[PDB]
Amino acid sequence: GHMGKIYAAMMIMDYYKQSKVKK
Amino acid sequence: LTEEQIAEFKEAFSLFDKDGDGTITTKELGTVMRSLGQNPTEAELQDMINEVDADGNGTIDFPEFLTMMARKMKTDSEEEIREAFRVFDKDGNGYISAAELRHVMTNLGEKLTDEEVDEMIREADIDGDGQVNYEEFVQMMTA
Ligand SMILES: [Ca+2]
Ligand SMILES: [Ca+2]
Ligand SMILES: [Ca+2]
Ligand SMILES: [Ca+2]
Repeated sequence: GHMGKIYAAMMIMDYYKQSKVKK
Repeated sequence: LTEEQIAEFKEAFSLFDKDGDGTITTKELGTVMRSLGQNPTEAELQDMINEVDADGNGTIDFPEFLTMMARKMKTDSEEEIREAFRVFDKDGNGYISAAELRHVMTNLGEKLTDEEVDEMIREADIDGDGQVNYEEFVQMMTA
């Protein structure tokens, strides 16, 4: 538990990174 | 789906939804990024949202956010998790303490509770030494 924000920050970082790759 | 996960999905959304209107704007996204040490352009924030904005209204709601959380790490996470370990393990002795976990949560915005900080340590702690080593962390993050 209380891992949500940790998961989200991990997620978003890889998102932003996967954003840049994708265009 | 557990009530536990629902719990975690709500926390995760509330990292971005800073005013709690129930939607994530580019501004909120940009805010979260900046606190994570990044500086995305306005186009990038739009792009991140538009990947997942099913109704095309320029923001992200709860179920659209669920889609964000559901897309896999899935081949380059090992390095991302190694990096994450480094930020958590501030004094770099190879073990994440309660006090170091607390700092991270804070930096993520949480400022309560201590028992819950211990609880988090306790759950990730396989060997029982009271702290989180690299392998224990790996599993805490692939859970
Ligand atoms: Ca909002
Ligand atoms: Ca939307
Ligand atoms: Ca340490
Ligand atoms: Ca341990």
